[PDB]
Amino acid sequence: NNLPTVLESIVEGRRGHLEEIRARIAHVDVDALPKSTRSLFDSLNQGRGGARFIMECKSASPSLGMIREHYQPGEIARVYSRYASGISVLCEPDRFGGDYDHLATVAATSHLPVLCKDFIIDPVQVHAARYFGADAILLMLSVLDDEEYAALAAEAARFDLDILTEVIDEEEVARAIKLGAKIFGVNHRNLHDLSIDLDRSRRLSKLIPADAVLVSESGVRDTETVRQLGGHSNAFLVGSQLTSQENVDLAARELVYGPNKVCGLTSPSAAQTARAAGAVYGGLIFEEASPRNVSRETLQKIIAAEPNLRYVAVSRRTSGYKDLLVDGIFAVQIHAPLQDSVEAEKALIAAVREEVGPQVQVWRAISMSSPLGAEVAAAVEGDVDKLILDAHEGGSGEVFDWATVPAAVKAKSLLAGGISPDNAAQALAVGCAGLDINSGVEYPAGAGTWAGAKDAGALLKIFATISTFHYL
Amino acid sequence: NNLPTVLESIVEGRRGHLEEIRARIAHVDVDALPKSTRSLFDSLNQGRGGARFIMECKSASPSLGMIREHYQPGEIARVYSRYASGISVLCEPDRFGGDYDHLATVAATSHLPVLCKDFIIDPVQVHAARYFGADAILLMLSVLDDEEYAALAAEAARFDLDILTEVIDEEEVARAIKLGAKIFGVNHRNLHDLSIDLDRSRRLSKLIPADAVLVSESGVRDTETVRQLGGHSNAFLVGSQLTSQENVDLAARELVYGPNKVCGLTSPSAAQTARAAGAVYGGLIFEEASPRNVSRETLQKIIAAEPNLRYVAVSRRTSGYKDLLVDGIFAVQIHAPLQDSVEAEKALIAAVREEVGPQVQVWRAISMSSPLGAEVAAAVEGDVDKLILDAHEGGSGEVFDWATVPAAVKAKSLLAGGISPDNAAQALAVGCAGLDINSGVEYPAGAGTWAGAKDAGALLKIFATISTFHYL
Repeated sequence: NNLPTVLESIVEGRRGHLEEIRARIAHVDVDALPKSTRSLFDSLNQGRGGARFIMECKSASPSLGMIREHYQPGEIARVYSRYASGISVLCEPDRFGGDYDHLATVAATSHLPVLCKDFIIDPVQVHAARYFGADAILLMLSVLDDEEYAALAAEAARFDLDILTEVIDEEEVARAIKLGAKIFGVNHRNLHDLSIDLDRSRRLSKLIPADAVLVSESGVRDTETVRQLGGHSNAFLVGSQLTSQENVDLAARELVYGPNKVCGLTSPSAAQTARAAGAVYGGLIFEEASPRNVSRETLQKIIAAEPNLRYVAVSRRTSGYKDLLVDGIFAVQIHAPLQDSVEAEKALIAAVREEVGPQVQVWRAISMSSPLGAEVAAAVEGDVDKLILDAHEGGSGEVFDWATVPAAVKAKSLLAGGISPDNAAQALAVGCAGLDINSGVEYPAGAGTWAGAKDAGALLKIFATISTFHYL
Repeated sequence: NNLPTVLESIVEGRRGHLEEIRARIAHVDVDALPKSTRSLFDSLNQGRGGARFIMECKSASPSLGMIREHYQPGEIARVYSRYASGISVLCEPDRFGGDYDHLATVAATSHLPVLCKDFIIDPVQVHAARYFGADAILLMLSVLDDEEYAALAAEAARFDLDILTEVIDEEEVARAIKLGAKIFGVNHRNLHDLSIDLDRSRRLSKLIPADAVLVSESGVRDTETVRQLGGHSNAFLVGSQLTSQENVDLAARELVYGPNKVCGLTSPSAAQTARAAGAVYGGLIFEEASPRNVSRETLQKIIAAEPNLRYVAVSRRTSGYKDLLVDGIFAVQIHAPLQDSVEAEKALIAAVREEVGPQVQVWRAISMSSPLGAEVAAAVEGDVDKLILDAHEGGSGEVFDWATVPAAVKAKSLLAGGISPDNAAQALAVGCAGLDINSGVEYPAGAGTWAGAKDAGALLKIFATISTFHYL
C-alpha cells in the first residue's frame, strides 16, 4: 500500500505482535465467545443515551496541562460514562502505550459501548477484542483491500461487534457503501502531511447513506467547533484534549456544553442540579439589596455541598474584592456600573486583578444598552478572563448590532439577559462561547414559596438544548 | 384505611403539601411533558445493563459509620450508576428530607432508570415526577383502593413511567394482578410492628405472574443474604446501608460481589482490571521465592495506579510485619506455615496484632489439609478480621468435611485453592463470605510472555458469575 510512513511502521509493528496475541488467547474457545450486547450504532444514532461524542483513553500524550503519574483508564472511563455515547480504548502497545487489560478495565467500568482502537489486520485481534470486552472495532480501508475487510467484518459479525469504518476520501466512501459499512470514520488530519481540513467531514457526509452514522476526529478544539461541525457529523471522537487537563470531568463539561454559568445560586440543591445538568460555573451574589443575596454562611455551605462547580463571586463594588475570596472562588465578576471611559475600565480591572492575585480569574460584566458598552467590551477583552455581555437592552429594544462584534470578544463572552429554556436556541445562535443563566430558569411569581428559586426542570431543559445545539 | 400510625401521618402530611406542588409546577404544560425513554421493567428483567439492585438516595439517616456534612445525591448516583439497574430517590420532604431537586440531580447525573420514591395520592405528584426527570413511580396498594390506583397508573402510562406496585400480602398480590402491575414491591419489614420476615419475598413470589418482576426491600444485610434470597427476588432495593459507610463505592462492591480478594498482583493494569471487575481486596506478595514477588518499587506503583482496592500484604514470616506497612496497606495476611498448637497460633496473631497497630487488619491463611487446620480456624476466628481457608487438599483429595464448619467461621472466611472461572459456582456454593482468587485467573503455560500474569478476560468472567450467583 502507499501508506503514510508513520502508519506503515505501525501496521508492520502490529504484524510482529500477532504471535504474542495468538499465544495470549490460545486457551480461549473463540467459538463460544459471547456476543456484544451493546450497539455502538444505536448509541450514536439516537439523541438519548449520551451526548454526541466517543471519548477516548490513550496513555501516550505529552499532557503538559497536568502531572501524569499513572495511566488510569478506569478513572477516565468513570468520567466519560457520564457524558459520552461510546468509549474508545487504544489497544496498540508500541507507540500508543495501549493493551487489552485497558479494554477490559473500561468494559467492566462503563455501561457504554466500548471501541477497540487498533490497527486490525488479523482475525485473532477481533477475537482478542471480544474476549477483553470490546463492543466495536476499527477497520481502516486505507490498510485493507475489499477481501481483507469482508473477512474481518465477517469475524466481527460472528460476535455482534459494531465496525467503525475509516474512510479518507470519496473513493473509500464508495468502497464502504459497497461493503455495507454502518459507521463511517473521517479524520480531518491527513496523516501524510499532518494538514487539518475541518471541511473533509461536511464534504464526505453528502456522499454517505442517510441510514448510516458519521463519526469525525481531529481539530475539534472547543464547543464552538462542535456547533460549527455538528450539522453533518453525528459524533466527534476526542480524548487527549480531556485527559491532558487538571480535571477530566470539568473538561468534559466545558467541551460538551461550553463555559456556561448558572448565576444567583442560593441553595445547595440548586448548585447540585446546575452541576449535574452540565454547568461549568456557579454564580454567588454578595450584594445585600438582591433577592439572590447569600450570607457568607450560605455561600460556604453551597460550595461545600457542590465542590465541582467553579464558583464566581458577583459584586457591584469598584474595590474590596479581597473580602469576597473564600476557598472555592475561581473568579470574581465585576458587576459595577460601567465607568466613564475605557481608561477607567482598564484601571478598575487592573485594580481588581491587583486585589485578588494571579490565582483568581477576573471577569467584566457589561450591559450592551450602555452606549460605551460595546467599545469597553472590544477594548477590555484582552484584560479579562471572561466578559458577561447583557444583550437584553430593555424598553429601547436591541439597538446594538451583534454582527459587528469580533470573534475574539465572542470567544471571551457569556451571553446574558433573561436566558431561558425558550430563548436558548436564539441566544446560542449569536455565537458567544457561553451563556450566563439566572432569572430565566427561576420559578415565576405564581409558584408560591418556590417563586424566584432555581427551577430544576428548567435547568434540565436548557442544558439538553445546549447539548444538541448546532448552527443551522 | 387501617394504616400503621407512622404511614398514616406520612400520607396526611403529603396531602398538605399538594397546594405547594400544584403552585410549584403551575407554569408547566403537563400535556406536553416528554415521555420517559428509560424502562425500569427491562433494566430489572434482563441480566445485562447492571447488577440485581435498585440503589436508593435518602438524606434522613443516622449514618454513624461516617461524618455527614451535606447530602450529595449526585455523588451517590455517580457511584450507583456503576453497579445498579435503577436508582431510587426519596422526594418526600418532612420525614425523609427529600425534594424534586434531588430527583432532577440524579436524572441529569445517571444513565439508569430513576424511581421517585414518594407517597403518591394525587396526579400532580405523577406530573411533578416526570417534569423533574423520574422514569418510574411507587404506588402503594395499602394506601390506594382499585379506583385511585387505576387513575394514577393511567396518569403514569401517559408519560411511560414504570410503576413499582407495593404489595404486603396475597390479597394485595391478587389486586396487583387484577390491575396488571408489572413490578411488585415486597417489604420484609411489617410497618405495624417493625418485624422482619425475609420469607415474605419467597412466599409471595410463588403467587406473582412469570412475566412480572419482583423487587424486595429490608433486612438484606450482606452478599450472603442476597445469595439466599436471589432465587426468588429479581432485584433488592438498598441505600442507607451503602451511604452510611466511609466509602460508598467500596460498600457497593462489598454488597454486590462480597469481600473477594484478587491475590498475587504484580502490575498496575492487573490491579485496575481486578477493581473494575468488582474486587474489594488486592493481594501483594512480599516473599522473594515467589513468581508473584513484587519489589517495594513495584508494590507502591500498583497502589498509586489503583488506589481503590484495599491492599493486603502477604508474607510467610512469623514476625517483622511492621516492615511490610506502606501507605494503602489495609491488612496483613499471615501466610506462615501452621504452628504446633492453637495457643502458638493465638500467640503469633497477638504478636502481629502488636506489630501493625489497631489501624491495620490481621488475617490468618490456613490449609484445611493440615490436620490442625480446621481446629485453628474455629479457635482463632474471633482473633482475626479474615481467615483465608485453602480447600484444595492436593493428592489426598478433600478429606475435610465442610458441613461441620460454623456459620461464624464461614462469615469470616475467603475460600482459596485454585479458584477459577470454571470452579467459581461450586466454590460460592460452600457459603463462605468471600473468594481468594489468584493462580486460577492467570494465563496458563502456553501463553508465551503472558504466562503467569493475571488474565483480564478471566477476571471479567469470574466477577460476572459472582454478581449473579444464588444458592440453588
